[PDB]
Amino acid sequence: HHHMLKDTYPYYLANEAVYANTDLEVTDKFSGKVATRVALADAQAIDAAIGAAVDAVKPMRELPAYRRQAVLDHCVARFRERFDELAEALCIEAGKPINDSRGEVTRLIDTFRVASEEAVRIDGEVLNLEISARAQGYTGYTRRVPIGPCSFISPFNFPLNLAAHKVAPALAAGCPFVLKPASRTPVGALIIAEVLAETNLPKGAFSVLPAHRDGADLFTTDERFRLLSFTGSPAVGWALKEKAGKKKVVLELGGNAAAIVDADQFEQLDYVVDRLAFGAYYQSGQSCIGVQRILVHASLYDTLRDKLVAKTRSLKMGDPKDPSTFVGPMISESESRRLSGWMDAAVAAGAKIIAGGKVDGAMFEATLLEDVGREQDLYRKEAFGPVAILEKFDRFDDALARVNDSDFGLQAGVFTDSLTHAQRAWDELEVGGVVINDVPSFRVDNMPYGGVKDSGLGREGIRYAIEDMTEPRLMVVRRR
Amino acid sequence: LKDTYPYYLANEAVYANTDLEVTDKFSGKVATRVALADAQAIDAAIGAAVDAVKPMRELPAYRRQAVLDHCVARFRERFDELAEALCIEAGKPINDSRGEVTRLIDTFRVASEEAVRIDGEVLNLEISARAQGYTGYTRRVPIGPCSFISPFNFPLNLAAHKVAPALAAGCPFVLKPASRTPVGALIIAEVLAETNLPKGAFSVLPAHRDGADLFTTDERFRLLSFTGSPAVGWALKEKAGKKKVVLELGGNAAAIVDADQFEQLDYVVDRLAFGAYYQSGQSCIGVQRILVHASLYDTLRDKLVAKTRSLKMGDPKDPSTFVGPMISESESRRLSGWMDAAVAAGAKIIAGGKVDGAMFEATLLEDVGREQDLYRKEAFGPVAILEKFDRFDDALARVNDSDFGLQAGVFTDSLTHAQRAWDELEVGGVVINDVPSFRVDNMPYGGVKDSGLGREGIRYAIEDMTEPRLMVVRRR
Amino acid sequence: LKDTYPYYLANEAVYANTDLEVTDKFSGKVATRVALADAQAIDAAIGAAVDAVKPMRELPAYRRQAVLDHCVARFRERFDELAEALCIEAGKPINDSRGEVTRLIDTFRVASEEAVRIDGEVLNLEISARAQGYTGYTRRVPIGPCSFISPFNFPLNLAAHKVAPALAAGCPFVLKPASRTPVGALIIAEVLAETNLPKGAFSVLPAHRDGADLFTTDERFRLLSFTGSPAVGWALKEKAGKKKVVLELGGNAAAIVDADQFEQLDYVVDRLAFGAYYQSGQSCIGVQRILVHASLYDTLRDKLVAKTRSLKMGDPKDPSTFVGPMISESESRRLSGWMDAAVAAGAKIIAGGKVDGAMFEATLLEDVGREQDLYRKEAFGPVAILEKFDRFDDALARVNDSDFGLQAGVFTDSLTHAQRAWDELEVGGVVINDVPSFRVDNMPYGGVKDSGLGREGIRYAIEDMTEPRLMVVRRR
Amino acid sequence: LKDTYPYYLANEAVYANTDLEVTDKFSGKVATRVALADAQAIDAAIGAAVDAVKPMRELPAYRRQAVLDHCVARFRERFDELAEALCIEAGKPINDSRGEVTRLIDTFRVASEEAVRIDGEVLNLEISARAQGYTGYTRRVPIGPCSFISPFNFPLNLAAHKVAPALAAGCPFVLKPASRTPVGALIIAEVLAETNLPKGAFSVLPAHRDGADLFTTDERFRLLSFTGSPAVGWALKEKAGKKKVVLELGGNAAAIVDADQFEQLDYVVDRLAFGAYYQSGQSCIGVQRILVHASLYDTLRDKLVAKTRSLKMGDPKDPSTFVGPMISESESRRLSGWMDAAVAAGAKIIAGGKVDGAMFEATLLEDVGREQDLYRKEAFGPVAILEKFDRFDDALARVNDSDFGLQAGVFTDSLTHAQRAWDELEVGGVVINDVPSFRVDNMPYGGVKDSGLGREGIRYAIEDMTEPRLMVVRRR
Ligand SMILES: NC(=O)C1=CN([C@@H]2O[C@H](COP(=O)(O)OP(=O)(O)OC[C@H]3O[C@@H](n4cnc5c(N)ncnc54)[C@H](OP(=O)(O)O)[C@@H]3O)[C@@H](O)[C@H]2O)C=CC1
Ligand SMILES: NC(=O)C1=CN([C@@H]2O[C@H](COP(=O)(O)OP(=O)(O)OC[C@H]3O[C@@H](n4cnc5c(N)ncnc54)[C@H](OP(=O)(O)O)[C@@H]3O)[C@@H](O)[C@H]2O)C=CC1
Ligand SMILES: [Mg+2]
Repeated sequence: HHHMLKDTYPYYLANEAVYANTDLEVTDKFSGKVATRVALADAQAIDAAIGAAVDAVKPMRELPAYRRQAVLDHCVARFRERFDELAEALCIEAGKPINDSRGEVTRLIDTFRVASEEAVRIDGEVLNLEISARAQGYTGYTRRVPIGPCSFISPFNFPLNLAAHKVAPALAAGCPFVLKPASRTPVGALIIAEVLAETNLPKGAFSVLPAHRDGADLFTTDERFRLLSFTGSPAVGWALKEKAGKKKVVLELGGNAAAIVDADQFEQLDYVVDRLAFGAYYQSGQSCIGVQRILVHASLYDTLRDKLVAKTRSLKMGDPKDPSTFVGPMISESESRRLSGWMDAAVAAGAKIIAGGKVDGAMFEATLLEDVGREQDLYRKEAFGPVAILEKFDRFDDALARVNDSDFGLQAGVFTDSLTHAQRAWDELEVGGVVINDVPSFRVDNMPYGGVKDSGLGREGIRYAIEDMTEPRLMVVRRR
Repeated sequence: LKDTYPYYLANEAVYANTDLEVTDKFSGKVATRVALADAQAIDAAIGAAVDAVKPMRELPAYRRQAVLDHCVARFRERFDELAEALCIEAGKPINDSRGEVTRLIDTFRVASEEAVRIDGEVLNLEISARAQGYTGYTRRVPIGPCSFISPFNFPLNLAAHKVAPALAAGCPFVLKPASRTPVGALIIAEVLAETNLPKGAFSVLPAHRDGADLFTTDERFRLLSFTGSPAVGWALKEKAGKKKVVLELGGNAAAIVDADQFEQLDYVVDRLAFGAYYQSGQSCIGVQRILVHASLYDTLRDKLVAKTRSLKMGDPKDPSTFVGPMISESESRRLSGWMDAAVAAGAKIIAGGKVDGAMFEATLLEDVGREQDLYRKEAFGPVAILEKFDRFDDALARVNDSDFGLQAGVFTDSLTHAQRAWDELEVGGVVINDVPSFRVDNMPYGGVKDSGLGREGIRYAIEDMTEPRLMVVRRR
Repeated sequence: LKDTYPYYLANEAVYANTDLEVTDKFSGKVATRVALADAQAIDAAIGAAVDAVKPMRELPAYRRQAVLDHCVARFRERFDELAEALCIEAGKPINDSRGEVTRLIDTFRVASEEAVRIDGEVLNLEISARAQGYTGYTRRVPIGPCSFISPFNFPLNLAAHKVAPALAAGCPFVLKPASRTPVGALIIAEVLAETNLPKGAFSVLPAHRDGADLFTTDERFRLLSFTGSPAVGWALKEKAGKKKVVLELGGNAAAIVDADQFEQLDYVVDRLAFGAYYQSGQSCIGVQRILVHASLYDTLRDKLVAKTRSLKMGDPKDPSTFVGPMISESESRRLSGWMDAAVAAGAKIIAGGKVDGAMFEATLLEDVGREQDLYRKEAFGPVAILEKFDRFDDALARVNDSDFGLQAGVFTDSLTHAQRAWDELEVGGVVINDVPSFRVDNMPYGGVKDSGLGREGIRYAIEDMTEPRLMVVRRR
Repeated sequence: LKDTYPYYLANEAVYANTDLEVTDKFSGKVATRVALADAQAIDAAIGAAVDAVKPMRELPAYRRQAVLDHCVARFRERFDELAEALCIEAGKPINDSRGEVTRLIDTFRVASEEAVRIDGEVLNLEISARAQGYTGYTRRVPIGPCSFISPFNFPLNLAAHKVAPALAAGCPFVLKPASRTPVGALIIAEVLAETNLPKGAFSVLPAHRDGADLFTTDERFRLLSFTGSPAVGWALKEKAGKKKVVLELGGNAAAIVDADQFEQLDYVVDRLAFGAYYQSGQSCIGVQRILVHASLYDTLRDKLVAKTRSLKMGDPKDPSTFVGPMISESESRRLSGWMDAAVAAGAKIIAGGKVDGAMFEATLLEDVGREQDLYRKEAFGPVAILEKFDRFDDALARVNDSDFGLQAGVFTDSLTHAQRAWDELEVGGVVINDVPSFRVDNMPYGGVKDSGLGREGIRYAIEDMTEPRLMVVRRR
């Protein structure tokens, strides 16, 4: 350990640091103390950033692929150099257990490395257009042109890697961008910005501007932005789509992800239980694909329940700086009170707490319930905390229907060795991604990732983000 | 035309009323009457589309293909009927109407081919030790019920660019054609009704814009795909709610004639006259602005004035007619007013200029200021403007001097200039050695800036009408 | 059958002689006589193919498609003629002959679709400062004249897998069908002669192997694509010279029945009988070896013995015949000799076993030693061997215990076992939940080890029948 | 250079002997001595490769990438050592030796990128009712042990174009470098020996052609990939047996200068001189023939004569040297004999023309008859021929007037002419606005006609070093 968190941070306006004020206090989410103060961007700074992004469109578009790759490679190298600094910043400002903070910094590097690879292979097509006599002598050629200035909004819980899934493809694609990180967790994004400020990018290629939601209207409504890409809560995301105007909108939202445990899993129950506990309680359940609902075949239910109760009770809660901590604080006392209120309501309606259940401020222990009615808020809304619900099924198709019994559809997991059941799940689960033999909580950063129903609109993963951040431009050549 | 047409509700002909009168756009007389859908019928169609989602999703690729092949065969069989219906209800010259029916067949044939090759990917996910043992598999799943809205000017082929990919992708859909030209869509519906598609796979429902709110707002639709005016399309995007939105809109397309074109001027002029005046300029990629290098401007002008004056205006049923009626006297009046204002501000009519009701002759102007409505707004009529340039980059800048960006054309033999145009023209498509008005129905097609959001062409519409669904398999 | 057939030399029928007698493979009587091409005719065909290279290359994609579509339509109209000819000259049961004609049509249909989507790539080449300003563009150019050799058992469809992609790719070709079954190829040629292909686009020339050296050695062919026995194919590769060589050969295909299959044994047994005995085992992916988990062996054995005994042997013109004659008495003698040797070494015939001329009953043995010719060589007749395993990995190793590697089948519901089989089976294709005998005509298809070199299936044949041609453009 | 180098047998350095002397190609003195592999060592290497097939196949993609990344990092650290070794053993001017080390790194970097994206396809197989319920999944499986042979002139980068894709694809390989230039390959081997690759993943074995039969004939190799002279490559294809063969050979590359190039002549002349005389013309895409439009022939000739005469010849250790020694006096004598014959038949030397041992001046000739050896065979030395044309199609015909077809270059700004050249030049690659001598290491690269069979460039080499393995899954 060597402490590198600064007492103050600037924001980044058109690639350069501005120590405009110290008005945004960032707390340590475990101690509650102010850990650092960062510059808060007002609407004039946001407007200036957008104008600079417009001016950077042509210089960014003209940057050759290998230069964009070199920028991304510089980031990769510097993130590796500053690995412990990034991990500690994440631990402090998100209250994220240090082991898992280190894991997210590894993902940040992974995401930029995928972007570095994809930056030099944004290919096009030579299209046969001679499909009829009228088109004799015509040929098509395609390319992907950067869409223009992009507006990026990211959430508190994976602040490094979810910013990376917008920033890194934008650089690969050649788009200027303005990123607004979560005000509770801005420091990681500002370290990313400091690293980018070391590169030769054209001025206006990027701004990173902390701003509260109530001062952030221009990120959605300014017509100079050609894309809004938002990662955050469904309630916010769908509201911003309505206000976005002409720009393209990409939404990465939330859900109440389910895992199914099939009848053939007896011999690997310890593996299953370990992955269920990871998915339900990693980062205290503050994951957009955290396991919230667990559907277990009746033949295995009692044995799995005993094992999962024991595993859940074994998880260490406490200071996220402690490398033995698995369950750190929830992001605020108000979020803990929201979830504990839903838990109380489920219990009042007949549910039973079978592991955990103690809440002390933002310290919510890993908690497991059964007999939760499907009508309950704890069942149907996004828990976003260290609570999971255990339920029983007989017929695989009933398990699938109950996974789908939701407003949401981000990912689902199925522990099965049956080809028939895996195929049926792929056919029938209305989700962005179906995970076989692991929890829905799995993501690798090159894969297409996103939700359907109320959980999203579009996909991230570097290739898919590049597609959204570019416009195809066809050239038709006529030969006579 | 038949005396009356039904609408199609969940694959079924319903003779609900005869309330929508469709006029012959040349004679002005009522040519047919068709059933007008009310909100109850639209709601029932949407509910039926929801119930058809699973049966459509389960329809095998080769059966979706067979449905598309049946349409192709019947459109060939009914070619003259379709072309004459187009001629009547759109006032479209019969030669151009036949051209559109040929394209209707082309569009469905591309869809037939694409229906059986909606492939996915086996993705390497082992990019780090954490992901050892994981593999990805992808497929495209139908997005769900689709809402389709189409315009008056290509009533068969632009409906086809939504209907045919929806069938290939496995989506139920509800199509609202233009009230001025609904018969083509209703003949497409009649042919689809012959097939064994599951009930609720399709509805085709005439409705006026003021009775069509549910096509935009109903949350059971997962996609709205709109083809029509920019003013309407951007307004509907604001009201669509959660659904995906695809927009195919309009523009003021330009053609550049480079300094190396002197020996090809007769070809260039023929294509300019085609692009500016085909279907009386009622094309979303009609040539509206012509930028010509100063070195050959005067020769091109003489030839283009002569060509424009040679174009025959009159009854669209006459095969010799090139310029038929505009869609209404009010649209002709709108364009004539813009022309008058440009002349009042200093422009000069150098060919044509006579307007009589909806009969607007092929017209060419010079000295149109770039601030004029005739320059900047979508003319959608048989008027083109001619202007001069010296430097190629100035021509490119002036093409881009617009709210719009659908397609642009560049007549050049210079690799350097073609490459520069591809780099710099902010449009969906750049056409080299033909006008921007060229489209072949498999190509990616659409606009940027105020001209659109997304692409049509069968492959690209299938992408919008499906959701990727990843399956990650972990081996331990 | 007509009394005589011509051969086709540079698109035209030539009734050169009646020197090749084609027998009815069930009655033994001469059914027709066809013209036999000598080396002078083969040489002339090659020269004509060279002269047709440029006109074939300049044929637009939609014209190549139209040629293929004409074949599809005419094969449909001549369906019964084609099936009856195949039934007579191959002794193929009429139901399976009709099934092959359907495949012939489907193979040409896939080629028709692919003919208009032979796309290329726009490649980013700016991977370093040295390559700043360079871009790559690719296309596929026809490779040139192609030499095609096809076998007796699927004479229509295996010719189609060379002819149809050649037409889609723009290659002139010269096809030598099997002398035992040349008529189907000559009907295909007659249909092609109705199209307006440039003269020299195709020749179809019956010739015996000992008069066929030019098909391998002539340097004017740029590709030899051979479907036939491994002994011949590997020997032709050695003699081919500079040309590209594609080989589609044979094997001793295996099916594994996993421990989880008890509830679907009737399905498994039905597919095993189909794969082992369809066309009397005269299939390059016929089931020859059946490995069954010990826990299910006795139940499957009883069901498979009963199923095998139920198969009707006899006249292939009878639609109830499943087991028709083998292609000749000499081939029946070959297989009967291997069967006798296996029994002498301890094997047991548990169903069938009677041989009378070319009429070889559907036959099942157990206790066949892995050293036996019946185990290790290509049976190509209505014999299958049944063996037992305990460990899934042992089953996989025993599938691989072979010179060959075309396809293998695994009946399993285990993801773990399906994945392991995909990892470990050294074959071109692994079929899960069906026999190795399955093929659909768009899929990549071929062998590794001694079973082949390269892949057919339309897309993959087009790749072999074309050369990529890169255009690098430098901007500075 | 070190005093001695070992060879690498199954990943390990073996100082077996010092029997292969490597000379400094400028001084002629022995610069180092390396271990020469005999048949026993080659056979041991092949057996070890066979044993490494399964461990190499099971290496996860990210581990193969890490191996490649280790190579990139160490090549950067050892950049000067690699460049000096190449300068000495090939006589390659130090500036250009440094350039080839940069290419070595670039080639491994492309391979590192491609190693983690060897994706497959999820194929729709439901193209007919018979195939209802079937789906296809593909993967690329390493082909097995690969035999690699590389030439003297780009010994680092051409070894890299085999070694790096083999590692990305998961194939064990045995590489035989050119005996005249083995040190660079042995440094690559030393770096690979630092990685944790399974034993038998690689061997690098110097051996003379007369002791190298097993590299072509041993049946345990599944692929021979040969880069070298056409006379050798086509001969090895005849002897290869069943294995797949890939050939990267030579040619007599041409550059066309079109009529529109007057304002660019200094750029054109600089690139022509570079392409003709880089590494003293010892390049498989060196410019040998220069076709110039009559309208600017005299001006180009004057400029190219002056540029050619300005090139500095001498010690390749001097950074100012561009024309170093040819690889041997025997090769110099070969080319000077062809030059003498051309002059005796009427050609004129207009620049250079003098030869002193292996020091052959940059030399330009006119009036070389198309029949001459200097015109038609591969010069592989610092000689270029200048000729005149009036019609672009005639220039294209004359480029094609050759046994060869690797790459051609065309300096033109005409879209029409660039398209015609892409249509008509029978070469692997057409370069627009640069010489045929351009290559970037990700692009598809290779020859047609006598110049090659197949393509290198990382993606394309991976395709040849893998077999597709289809998994068909049936759902009922
Ligand atoms: N990008 C493309 O592919 C093309 C685009 N176009 C564009 O189409 C326009 C010309 O067509 P036009 O028919 O006049 O266009 P409109 O925008 O006037 O109408 C198009 C369609 O939208 C419907 N519509 C209009 N307002 C609403 C509303 N509030 N809610 C629901 N539906 C509504 C119309 O209904 P109704 O008329 O029945 O009331 C009609 O079906 C031009 O701008 C042209 O560029 C044309 C061809 C090609
Ligand atoms: N991979 C695949 O797609 C398939 C492969 N096969 C394989 O085909 C074989 C059965 O067919 P079959 O006809 O008996 O095979 P053969 O190898 O006996 O004959 C195949 C073709 O090759 C010709 N031929 C044989 N020797 C030569 C030669 N020296 N030069 C030129 N041509 C020659 C034959 O001519 P002719 O007979 O006229 O003398 C015939 O046209 C089996 O091994 C089977 O596995 C079958 C079907 C599918
Ligand atoms: Mg600290």
